[PDB]
Amino acid sequence: MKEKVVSLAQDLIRRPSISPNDEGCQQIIAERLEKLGFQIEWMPFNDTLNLWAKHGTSEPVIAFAGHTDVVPTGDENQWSSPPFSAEIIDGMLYGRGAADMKGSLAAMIVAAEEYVKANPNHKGTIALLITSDEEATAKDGTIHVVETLMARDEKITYCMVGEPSSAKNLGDVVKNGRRGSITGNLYIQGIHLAENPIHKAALFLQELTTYQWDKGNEFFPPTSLQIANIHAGTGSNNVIPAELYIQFNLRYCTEVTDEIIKQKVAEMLEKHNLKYRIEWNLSGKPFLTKPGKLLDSITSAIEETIGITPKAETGGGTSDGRFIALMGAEVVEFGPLNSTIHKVNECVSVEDLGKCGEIYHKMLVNLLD
Amino acid sequence: MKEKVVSLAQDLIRRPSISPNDEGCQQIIAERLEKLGFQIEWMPFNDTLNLWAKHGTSEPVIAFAGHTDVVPTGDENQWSSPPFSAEIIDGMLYGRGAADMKGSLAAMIVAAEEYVKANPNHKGTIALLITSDEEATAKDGTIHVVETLMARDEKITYCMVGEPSSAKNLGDVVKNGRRGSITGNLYIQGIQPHLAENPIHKAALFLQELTTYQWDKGNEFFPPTSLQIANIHAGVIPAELYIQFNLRYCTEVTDEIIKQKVAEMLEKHNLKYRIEWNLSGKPFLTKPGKLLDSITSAIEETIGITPKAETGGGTSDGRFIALMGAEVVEFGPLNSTIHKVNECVSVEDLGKCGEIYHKMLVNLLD
Ligand SMILES: [Zn+2]
Ligand SMILES: [Zn+2]
Repeated sequence: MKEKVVSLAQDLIRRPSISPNDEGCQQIIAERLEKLGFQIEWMPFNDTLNLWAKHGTSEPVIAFAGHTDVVPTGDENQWSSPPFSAEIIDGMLYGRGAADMKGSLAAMIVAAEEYVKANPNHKGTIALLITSDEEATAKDGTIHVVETLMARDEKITYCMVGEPSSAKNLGDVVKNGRRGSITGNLYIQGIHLAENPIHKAALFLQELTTYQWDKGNEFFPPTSLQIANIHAGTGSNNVIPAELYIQFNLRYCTEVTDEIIKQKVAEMLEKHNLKYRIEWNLSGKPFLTKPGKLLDSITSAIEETIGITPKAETGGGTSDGRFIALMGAEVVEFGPLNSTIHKVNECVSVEDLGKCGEIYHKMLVNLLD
Repeated sequence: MKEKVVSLAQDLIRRPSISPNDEGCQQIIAERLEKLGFQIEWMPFNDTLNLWAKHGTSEPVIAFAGHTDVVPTGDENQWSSPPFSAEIIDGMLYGRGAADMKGSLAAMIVAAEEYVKANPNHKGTIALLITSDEEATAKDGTIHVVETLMARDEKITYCMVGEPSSAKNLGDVVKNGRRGSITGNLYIQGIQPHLAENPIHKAALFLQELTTYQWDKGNEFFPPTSLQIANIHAGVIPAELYIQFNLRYCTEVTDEIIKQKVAEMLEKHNLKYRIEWNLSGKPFLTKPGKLLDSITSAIEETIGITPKAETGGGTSDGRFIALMGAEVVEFGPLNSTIHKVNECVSVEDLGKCGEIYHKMLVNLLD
């Protein structure tokens, strides 16, 4: 599997897919999958390309998720190997996206291809969910795919996000949780003395910024809140404003839900007698994948392939996992060393990419058979 | 009086002096006053023209103040007589600024002139302070004149502001006080488990207090000091919270008390901040005495009624002129039709205003 993985990784690295421009990465991938009888669906939105490709006719649905976009290179003259050459030196594959995450994307694709080729009538559904914008504004990427699937009640049961998870040695870390994000765009209307609506708003703001959402848990720090924006008045003096806008964001853990958060904020506003409107913008749900089928399939795949037991951690780097978690899928993340991601001279071990393909493949085996 | 006043009114109304555009109004006025021996001093600033005309040298310095600027007319369609014609229909003079306040400005100028003519060696100083921007920003208008004056230690003893004060009948109301005005521009700095010491939280406590604190509950002559928030804006950056607020304050507090109390509230929450205060006016209250008598008696003499002295209602540069420490009163025509289509004023009332302002001068100086 090494050479297949490496060859696909180089192919992708050679395509300079700075977000959100895919530069034909997904076209190469769809061409190899379609050839093997995967059903291909394109889900573009604005300037972002998204691919949803699947093989199978039943549950469980196992999605491999990743992105073809890469961050900018910076000064290409400060690279020892040109960033889109995909040079291999001393078993190290150099290039922007080598680690984050074209090498592990290639490994997930090759693993999926080999499993399907070997088992044309396999149980469940093996899917790839590939976006061209994880790294930038990312409003039109995985979130678009997930809203499309949800709109038509299509399910994903399990998801492996192939973001580079490993800290010091291949296999040493699997990510098994991420925080959610929700933004409140609050508009307080209508703005004797204690009845002033700016006073009632300030009463609200004081309760909001000292309310204890949770203490967190063993796996997450406590839910945090940011007041991102306060705006009343158009800039004219001696004119009382009609509206007071407050934008706040929570990065939240599994101790609370979007519904608890919405309800607490509604209660607080009612308690302080405020009239208002609010537009809520949910940017993903937290997840925490506990011991079970999904965590065990990837843990055992790593143990049996390279003889290391991963530690399960939450957070660190970024991923689209919280978007996928919006659908109720159970999510984990695994892939190669992340120390060089987003830096000059990004690289990845070619041997590790071969082992990653074996690992992804064995996870499919463990999760279906 | 009447003809003289209504002829000058008409002249002024026919210039469409939307603020800060004087449209030659003050040139007219300066011309006339020049002829009778008034020293003319122009004090333009930016796009605003201001006139400072004095006759005489010594105290008491008595100033008639008002403005040549006028608010916009709307579609000249809806006006039964053209806005800047100044036609007299059925004893009513129609025109934008007929009531606010070219009519009474005309009256004040005529009285000043007639008094100087008749008393060329009079004691004291008769002045006129006129701006082409009272109705808009007005940081370029009367305050600039006053600033200039204070700077040279020039003073005004008494001031009559010709804003239209009468409610139902000419002469029924004189304004003898206004509240002061001060704006604070506040920037709270460093706003970005142990949640209560977060700056945003502390800033919220401060905002709670600022928006409900009771500065005073007025007194016999004023309503209470009010605070209004004008702007609140915030949103790794030099993250500050900007709060702009205004106080309209009575004699129960001063600018220094306001400043000192806001500072205490901030310091109580250990807030890092900077603040710039802009004091535009002080309150004034002219109690019974020489000034208030002179205008009270002037109205009684001319009309046979006695005005009620009131504080507030409409607007004026009075609070701005109170900064000099001048005693200030305001009197003028019926206000009901100001800032509206078909603005007009009684030509009979205009003539009477002239007599009124003229008697007030006589009363004050003799
Ligand atoms: Zn990535
Ligand atoms: Zn006026």
